[PDB]
Amino acid sequence: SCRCVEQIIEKDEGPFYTHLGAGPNVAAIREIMEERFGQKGKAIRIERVIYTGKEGKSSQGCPIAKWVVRRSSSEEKLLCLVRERAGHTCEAAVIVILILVWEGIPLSLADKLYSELTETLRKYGTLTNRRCALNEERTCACQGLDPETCGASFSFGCSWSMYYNGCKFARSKIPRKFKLLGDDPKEEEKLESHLQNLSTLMAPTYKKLAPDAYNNQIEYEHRAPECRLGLKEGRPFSGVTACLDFCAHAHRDLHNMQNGSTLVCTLTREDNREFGGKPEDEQLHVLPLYKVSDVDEFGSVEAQEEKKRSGAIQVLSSFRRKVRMLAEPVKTCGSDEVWSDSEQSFLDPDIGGVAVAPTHGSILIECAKRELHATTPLKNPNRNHPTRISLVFYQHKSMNEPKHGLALWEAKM
DNA sequence: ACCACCGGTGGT
DNA sequence: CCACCGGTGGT
Ligand SMILES: O=C(O)CNC(=O)C(=O)O
Ligand SMILES: [Cl-]
Ligand SMILES: [Fe+3]
Ligand SMILES: [Zn+2]
Ligand SMILES: [Zn+2]
Ligand SMILES: [Zn+2]
Repeated sequence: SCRCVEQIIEKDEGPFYTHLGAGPNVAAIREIMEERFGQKGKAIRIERVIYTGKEGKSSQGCPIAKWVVRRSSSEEKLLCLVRERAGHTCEAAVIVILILVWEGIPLSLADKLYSELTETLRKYGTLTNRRCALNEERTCACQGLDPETCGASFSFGCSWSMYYNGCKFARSKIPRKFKLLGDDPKEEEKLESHLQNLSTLMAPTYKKLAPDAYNNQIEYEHRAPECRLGLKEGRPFSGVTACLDFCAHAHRDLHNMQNGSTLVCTLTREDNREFGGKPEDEQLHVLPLYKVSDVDEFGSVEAQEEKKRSGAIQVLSSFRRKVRMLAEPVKTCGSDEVWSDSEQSFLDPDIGGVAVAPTHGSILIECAKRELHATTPLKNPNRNHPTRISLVFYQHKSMNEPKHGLALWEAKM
């Protein structure tokens, strides 16, 4: 690993990593995933996706899907997207780039988190501004224009800071990982309890399904316990962000730790909680640099055509829709109605845009640090009653010092 | 190079 | 409100 080519050119074959899983061929991946998940056959679904490196986006630079991978039946339990690396014959020729557990957390818990997080964050949440909230031009209105109701991200836990080259709480006597508006310890305590319990629950699923990435993220658990979430032995997570009707424009999460992954737990509005329902709107998670294969897991063309006809792979067509654009770009540190369309993305077969439609209670695992990814904008974003909430669990780089890096920073001053 | 980032504290 | 801390991938 590796002599297939003299140079691994990642802009040609895609980013190379094996910590979600890797093998000589697709069959080897099924064996790995069958072993990990504890079931065989129909319970596991593998889709081959192809890295094209050409980004699907609207004429305004905002996220679009060209294909949607949807849960095929209630019998399908685990979805894995795999990349067969262009021109490789070695033991890591095929790598796993996304794992989706459809039935991730109990539905009663997912129902409750959706209510409680919506209510808490609408009343007390302080929003976190991120780069990926806007397009390149900084002029789109994908989140909505009503500041009371627009899509938003709320970040909790620990985060890396360039100022300390370590945890942002380096100088905080009593850090509040779950800081809400004002100073209401009781509401923060409730929110902490929800997210800590969820961290605790998701850790063993992470270990089960992506053991190498998991084991990477727990290597320094005992050195930096204050920079970890979770209430039981085994604490891979450090930060968590709640995204409510939030359109994440194409991005990578660049200060996530090397060789780790992100877990996304999805909660949906009450009209999208039944298999085979037709919700009024939905949000998709998109890999803009990939296209779907002409062939299914096992190499059949016909089987892939079956899936396209059944809607297990939804082939989308281009749109031409009215959208808002701000008169001034949003800064660092009025609006007009414009035409937005996706026609150019659909004319080129090699422009990417593979989406998955995560369901209520599902858990998605991907290397967000390395893979370009995005979420689609809602028709009418409303964080007071969101179409989708994502809870995104991660660990940043350089979060391996005790007490949020207090001692190390003191040594510096 | 060079932009822009899932920021918090202490003192006016 | 303000000054104070300044690491890097993508391009
Ligand atoms: O919500 C999702 O599915 C994707 N979220 C992100 O990529 C993010 O918050 O960085
Ligand atoms: Cl990641
Ligand atoms: Fe992301
Ligand atoms: Zn946009
Ligand atoms: Zn090779
Ligand atoms: Zn910390």
